[PDB]
Amino acid sequence: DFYSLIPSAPKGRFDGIERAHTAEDVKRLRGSVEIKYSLAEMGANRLWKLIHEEDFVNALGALSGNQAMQMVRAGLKAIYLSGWQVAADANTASAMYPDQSLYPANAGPELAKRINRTLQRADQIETAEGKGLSVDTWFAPIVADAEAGFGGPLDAFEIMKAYIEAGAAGVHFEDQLASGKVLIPTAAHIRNLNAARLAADVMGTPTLIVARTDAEAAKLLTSDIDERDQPFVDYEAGRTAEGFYQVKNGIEPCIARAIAYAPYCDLIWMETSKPDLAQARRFAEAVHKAHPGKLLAYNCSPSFNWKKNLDDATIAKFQRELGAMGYKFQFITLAGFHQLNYGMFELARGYKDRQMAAYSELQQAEFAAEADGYTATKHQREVGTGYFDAVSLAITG
Amino acid sequence: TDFYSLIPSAPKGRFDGIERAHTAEDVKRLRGSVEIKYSLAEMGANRLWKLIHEEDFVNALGALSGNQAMQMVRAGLKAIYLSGWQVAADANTASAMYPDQSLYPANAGPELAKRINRTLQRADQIETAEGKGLSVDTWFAPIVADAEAGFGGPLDAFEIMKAYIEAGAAGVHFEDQLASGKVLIPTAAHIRNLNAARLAADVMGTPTLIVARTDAEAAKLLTSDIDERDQPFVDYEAGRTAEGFYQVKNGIEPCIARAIAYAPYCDLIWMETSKPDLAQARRFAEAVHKAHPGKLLAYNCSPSFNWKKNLDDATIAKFQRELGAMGYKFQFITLAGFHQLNYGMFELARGYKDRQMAAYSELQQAEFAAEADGYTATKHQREVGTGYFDAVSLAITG
Amino acid sequence: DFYSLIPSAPKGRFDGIERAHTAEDVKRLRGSVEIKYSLAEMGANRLWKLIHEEDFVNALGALSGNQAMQMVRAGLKAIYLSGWQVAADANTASAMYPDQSLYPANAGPELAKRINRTLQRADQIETAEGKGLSVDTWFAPIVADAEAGFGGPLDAFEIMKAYIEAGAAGVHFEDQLASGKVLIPTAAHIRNLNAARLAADVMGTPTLIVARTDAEAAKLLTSDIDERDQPFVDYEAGRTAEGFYQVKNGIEPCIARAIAYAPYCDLIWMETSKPDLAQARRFAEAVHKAHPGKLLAYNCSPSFNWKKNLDDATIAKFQRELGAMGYKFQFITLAGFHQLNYGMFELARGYKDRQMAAYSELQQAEFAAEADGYTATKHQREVGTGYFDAVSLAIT
Amino acid sequence: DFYSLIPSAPKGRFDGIERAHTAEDVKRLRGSVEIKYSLAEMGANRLWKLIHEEDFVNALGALSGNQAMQMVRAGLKAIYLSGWQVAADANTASAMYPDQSLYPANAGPELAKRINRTLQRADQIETAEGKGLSVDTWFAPIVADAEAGFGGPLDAFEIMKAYIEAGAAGVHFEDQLASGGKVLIPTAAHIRNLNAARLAADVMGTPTLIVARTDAEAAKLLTSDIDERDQPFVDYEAGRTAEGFYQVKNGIEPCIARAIAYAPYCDLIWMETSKPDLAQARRFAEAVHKAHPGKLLAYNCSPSFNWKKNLDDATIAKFQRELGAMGYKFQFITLAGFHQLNYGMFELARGYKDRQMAAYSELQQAEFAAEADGYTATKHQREVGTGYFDAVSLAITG
Repeated sequence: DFYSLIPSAPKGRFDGIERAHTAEDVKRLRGSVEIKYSLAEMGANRLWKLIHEEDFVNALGALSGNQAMQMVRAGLKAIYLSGWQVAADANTASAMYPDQSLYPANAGPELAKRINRTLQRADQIETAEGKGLSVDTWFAPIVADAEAGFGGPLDAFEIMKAYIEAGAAGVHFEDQLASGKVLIPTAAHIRNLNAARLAADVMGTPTLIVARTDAEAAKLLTSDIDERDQPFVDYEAGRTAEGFYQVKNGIEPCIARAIAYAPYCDLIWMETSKPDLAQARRFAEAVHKAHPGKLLAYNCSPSFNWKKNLDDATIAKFQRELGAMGYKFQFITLAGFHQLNYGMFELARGYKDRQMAAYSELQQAEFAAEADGYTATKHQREVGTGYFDAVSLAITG
Repeated sequence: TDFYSLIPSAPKGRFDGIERAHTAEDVKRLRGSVEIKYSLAEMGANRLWKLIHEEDFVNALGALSGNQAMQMVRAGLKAIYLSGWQVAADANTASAMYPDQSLYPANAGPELAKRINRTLQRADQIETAEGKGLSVDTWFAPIVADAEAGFGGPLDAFEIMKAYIEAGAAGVHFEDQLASGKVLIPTAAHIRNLNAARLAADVMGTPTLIVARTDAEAAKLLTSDIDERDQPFVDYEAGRTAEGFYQVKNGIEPCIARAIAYAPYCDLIWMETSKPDLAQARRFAEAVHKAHPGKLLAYNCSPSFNWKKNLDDATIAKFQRELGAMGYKFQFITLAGFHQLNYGMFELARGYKDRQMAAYSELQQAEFAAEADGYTATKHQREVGTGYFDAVSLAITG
Repeated sequence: DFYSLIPSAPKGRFDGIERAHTAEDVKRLRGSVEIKYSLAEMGANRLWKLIHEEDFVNALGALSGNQAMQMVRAGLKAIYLSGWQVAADANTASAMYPDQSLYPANAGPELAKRINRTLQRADQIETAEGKGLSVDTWFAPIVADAEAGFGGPLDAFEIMKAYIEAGAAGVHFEDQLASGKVLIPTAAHIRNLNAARLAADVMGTPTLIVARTDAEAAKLLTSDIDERDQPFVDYEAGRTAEGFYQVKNGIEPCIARAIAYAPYCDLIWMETSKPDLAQARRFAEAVHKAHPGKLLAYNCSPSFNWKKNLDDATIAKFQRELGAMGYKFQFITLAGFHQLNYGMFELARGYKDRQMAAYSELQQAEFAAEADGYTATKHQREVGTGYFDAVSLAIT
Repeated sequence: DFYSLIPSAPKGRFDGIERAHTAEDVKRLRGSVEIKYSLAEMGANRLWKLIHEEDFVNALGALSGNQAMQMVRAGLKAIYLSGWQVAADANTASAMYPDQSLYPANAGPELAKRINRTLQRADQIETAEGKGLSVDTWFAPIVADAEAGFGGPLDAFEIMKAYIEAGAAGVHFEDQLASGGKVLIPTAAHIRNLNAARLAADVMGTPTLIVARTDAEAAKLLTSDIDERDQPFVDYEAGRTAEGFYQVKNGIEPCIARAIAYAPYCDLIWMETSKPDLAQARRFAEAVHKAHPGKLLAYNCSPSFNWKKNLDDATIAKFQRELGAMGYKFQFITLAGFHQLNYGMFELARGYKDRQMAAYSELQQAEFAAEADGYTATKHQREVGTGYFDAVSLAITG
């Protein structure tokens, strides 16, 4: 009956998915006209295929259309769009921000739109050349950061709709207040999740919803109104000057919240500062007890000192291991940011020292990378000169 | 001293050898009734003027983003280049990937300048809040920005110049091609564009630098033969193309002719070159200097030129200092940010596909290694201003 | 063939239309994936329907989504989007501009997008209330100004696509180099028209193309290269100081240009600052001689002093008469600008004079208009408060 | 020491104003470089002058630069910028919204910039014509809606800085969680927001006015009872709702309490009200002045309130004049632009559907008739800068 309102949804896309609202609600609220969202449709269905067919899907956080394109060119199957990086350097306020939802709510979707436009141009370049594609598809699904929705359920409703028009495949939402960390009631985050599903239903796309819990670390809670949160409340503490409740953090409230969110999302993600295969299994097992086979997601922290804290062999198997535990979507949130910043610092350092010699090093690196499939050395082609040549050529009589 | 009167922040000798088509009285008519200050435009302009009259040369890289620009300034570079090609490539207001014509909206350039300056501003705020002084000479390295052909006629050039000033660009370049090989405009048409940009600078009250660029080295076409200075270069024996364009002889001769013609009307002169040649650069420099002695010159180091194959390590190594000695005081690699961004992500992504976390660890380790040489972005919260905003939060709560 | 590549095109949509490019050219340049553009299809098809079935379609230039919404609510069947107004009060440089394509080239499509979102919201409000729509449709087709395409053929390609993505139904292109008026060669404007058509084909939508000529008043021409323009050049004069050619303006070059442009557009428009049924007739009849039944468009000048220059009977019948001659799309370009500025000047004048009394005058006027279909007095409902109440209720 | 940080602040600007942060906090937090913000300086200072000099300063909600232009032209001395209107027809999400802080934080400052740019042009036009200005100043002060600050103190800190860069003169902040009816935040949470605003203005080094708004009149909910200043109004019998909100008693009493609490932390106080009543405004005015004598107040004249039905024409006629005597110095109609725009276009469109060119001719004759009262928009292309840009062209060419 919902499969009817969402034409492109594959069979059993909504297995085990509960909704607060009805099919009649969707029809009341969708408008009288059918508008299509092709990339959102394709991306979401490709993401659904991938997470069920692959060992696991790993992604990196892209700061620009160009970064995303290179990711896809290199053979990655999905793209991650990070809020931290949006705040850092890809931003509608045009400012550098800390990760606190400081930028305007339209900034994520705007990046997703940019990414898709670069992928579209890459697709057009190769299609015009007529030798076939050099990747499986240029439209690798985008999974994107919606933060806490930027307000209440309607803000989450709006931010979901915007990601859909931009052409994102999946979108994640977290149970912190945004402003260390402060949690909102379980009930409250289920409200946001439901808004996001309603938005998707209303757009007629089977967009993926990721639920994120920030309960591992958060020692604060807005309100004890929800009976499910009360076991973690240190009532004897008691409230803070801001009126927040003091809370018991760790894996146990993460498990309880994940279990509560499971019917309302397509993947579950426990935010973790400290990568640990044993904790990962712990969490996975607990969740699978109450919801067997539930798709899980995992952030591989960019600030964790990988080599210091784990042996090389464990680093090498980390993602393979996570996948076999049921973490089907894995990503490094700040990969683009680190890569961009490091690369240019080293380019700019050597250019101060030895000028044109520094750049020659870069160029020779690029040339060597061609055998591996790097093409951006042919920079005019990369950007679509030969594509617009052909356009000019077709226009002429 | 009437133009010095109107641009308060101009240093002594700023407008020496510079001719204007308008009067100071024209400025006062077109200025509005209210003085509006553009601090970053002033500061960038005066710091750029100073640097090009003191360093043996100022070199710059083309920055695709604010973070890229920051690392440039942190690394010790003194100026930032903002490339039109790169804007079209990965940073425009149509959110599209474009080839290098002028397909993107005219505001795209000035919007990047503003982005770049806002990043620098934040890096400055962070270090100022830490209270131990700056790790750089200044976070606000002057920005020299591509305006293409001005996006139409002299009024479009007027407008983009103003937009760049409000964004806090220090210098802006203008080229004598149509945008539609390359098709030049008449010499006089391009002088009109440069005058538009100076009237814009004068109306805003800023000593903003104006770079004139000539595309005559490679261009075989010219819109109109109306200008008697361009007439010698026309092959009237062709005669005109289906589009009505005139065939023209390219090379160094027309670059010299135009450059000398453009000289009284700009601050720096630039000949677009595809094949870097110290001898051909010496030619152009000398020829221009006979007509205009000590004239500031700019030079583009082609990113596509295969440096290793065409030159020797010694020639490559000396290349930039060689040009500085000739009088090429501003040198830049246009597409450096593009090549770095793209190469870096392809290699990381390739490695991450092959061996997942092992590939990230390698990048991470390289970052740690780089901290000795002055890299700080490994402390990612700090780079981005959370320590600054922590301080902001404390101050509000007493 | 081309109907295969533009799936929503009605039959005979491209009767009489020529193209420089092949169906094969489209396949190569459109990419490997099928991306749909619902609003652009629906707009294009409704407009095509309207201009063939109504006596004439008339429209006013909208400056904002609200303005557009009131047009549709009042019962107008199409919306005009004016470049002059974009320059004036609604561009992406956030500045007030004269009409010389000074603003960034994304500004028009950006407005088109605003208008379509407002109309979408208006449609959601009524759909959620569940009592049917108060209009035939909220998605009145938008005809939009692409100016001179903002450069060359590739610039025109780009702006056409952007308008299609925005949901525009038709787009107009003019043979001037705004960059008084200076014309481009006949063949150069044909190149622009062709680029716009390839953009439509590549996007897979049957978007309407209007060819505008500025030849009535223009006395300058970039180049005499095109033999079709040479009969109008005044070679004695000869060239101006910036290298332009001097041209005999008037209806004759308009006719020649219209006739040459005709196979490459869906509507032809002769730009005029002086509204005149006799001239409108001469143009139409000459064009139909070479191209029977060719759809035409007419701008009804806002600057022209209607009352002083024409009698009331003519003013009253003007659009009706134009319709009968074959002018099936008619608009007033700056209608929104004039309404907006007059309305606020007068409100602000009373408010300075007698404060709250003046607003009450406005408020009462609004209540009176409720009989004719005005709803914005219930301002909360108008903006979507009831729609979002229902959304909230659904979530909980 | 604070006056030293705000160079343009007139003497006695911050009398009776308290701050949580120190002058040293400001110095640490403002970066190492002085950036000026001229329109924000002029606008604030001018606003400050008008509210102390005029009997009262009234304003209308502008939806666009052109609307603001006509207000100034018609003789109005300030401009109000409505958050509701931004949600309606002028935001950066390019969508129509109810006002529940749904549009991106971006949008208000963007409108403020649009308006100031329109006014500059209007000023440029008249200055170029060299016959004096037809107004006291084209740069009428803008007072703008920041809503609930779009989050916490840092969001409020940021939107304040964005409004300053855009050149707003004053900025209001409300004690609701726009994010049953309205929901209030604790008294302490709002004072936090107001302080972040003051800090922002201080860090920018401008004397921007801060307006505190209370929504306690109609608000029947509160996020937390943590602040003992709010506990007198809690209905503890109720008790909490499913979102965990406390139920509260609304009206003039909590408005007075909150107003008094807010008074040291802002420049003007505004009690939001949906029922305009002179006696209640007298009530509120008196109560606040008892604790803070001669405190500047602001008043919103509800556009939704059916005025003619509910009051008599003499009361209507005198309403604003009476409030001004009570100490309501800044008064405004939030949605004036919206109602004018929508009414005008509906009626024009109605007439056009019925009688085509006859309807338009009627408008045009009205405009001609209005020329005697200072209306100039019939002159069409002058209004927009055609004459101005012709003069620029002339300076460049001939």
